[PDB]
Amino acid sequence: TTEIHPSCVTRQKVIGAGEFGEVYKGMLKKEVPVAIKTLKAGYTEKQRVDFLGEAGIMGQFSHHNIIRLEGVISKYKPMMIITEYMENGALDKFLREKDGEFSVLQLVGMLRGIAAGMKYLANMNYVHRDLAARNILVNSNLVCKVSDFGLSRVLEDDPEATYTTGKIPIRWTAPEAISYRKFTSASDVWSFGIVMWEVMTYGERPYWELSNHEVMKAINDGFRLPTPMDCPSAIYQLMMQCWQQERARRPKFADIVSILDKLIRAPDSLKTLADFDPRVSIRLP
Ligand SMILES: Cc1cccc(Cl)c1NC(=O)c1cnc(Nc2cccc(C(=O)N[C@H]3CC[C@](C)(O)CC3)c2)s1
Repeated sequence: TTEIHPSCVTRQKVIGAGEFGEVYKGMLKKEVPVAIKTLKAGYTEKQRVDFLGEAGIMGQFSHHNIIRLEGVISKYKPMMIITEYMENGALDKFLREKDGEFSVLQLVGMLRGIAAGMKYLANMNYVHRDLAARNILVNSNLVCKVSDFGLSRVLEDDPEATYTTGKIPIRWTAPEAISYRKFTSASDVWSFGIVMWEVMTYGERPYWELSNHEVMKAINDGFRLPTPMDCPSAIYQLMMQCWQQERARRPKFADIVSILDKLIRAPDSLKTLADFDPRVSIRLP
């Protein structure tokens, strides 16, 4: 990891705030825009290990679809992690604020980028455990990059992760991870299928208002999320295969990247849409 001197870093605007630090947009020393995450004085040993451990993991990766680490401030206080700045923020909020503004080809290209990042992580023997649109960041080229790395800090810090009867984001998590804490790249594939559904719906909340227990019951009884509106048949087929109960039947990320790359390269393949089941009937004479 590159150790950066505090005098090179200018915090300009709070992007996010937590109990033990904040995330800032800033500039790094031509000066370059960066994101800056701080850890405030009084942090515990576990907080320090978790905080610097995220930078340690990120520093092991070099991929277009994985957030890039610029460096850390660890010699001075407060400590800081400095990354590239993703101008459009978190993917879930981004899509909700840009409803209907993109082509199907653009949406599928977002998914291919996410899948390539996840293929890299899985091959590097890194299991994400919290893959969801809220943990994807988007830059001004519309490139989607996987973020939120670490060990126990990932699910502990996510408000969507709730204590079950483990602390897990139920609607995004594979059955074996909910049931007996088996997190693997194949449970990340389940999550990727949910991310596919998030992207094609412009950020709808998975399973809408069903409670967590209701979601688990529905999944166990064989129900799956219905097709989004205006969704290519191939894309719905792919997300359905990500949601196979039997872990070993799910595609690997290599398969997902391959299929998405072929669909993008033959873009007419995306014009065949899966049927959408309406909830409203509008009848006019
Ligand atoms: C991923 C990562 C790990 C460790 C340390 C750092 Cl510094 C980072 N980097 C980042 O968090 C970020 C990189 N680029 C970012 N861009 C960005 C820009 C604008 C908004 C957001 C964003 O998610 N902001 C808010 C969106 C507003 C809300 C919902 O009130 C809270 C979260 C993120 S955040």
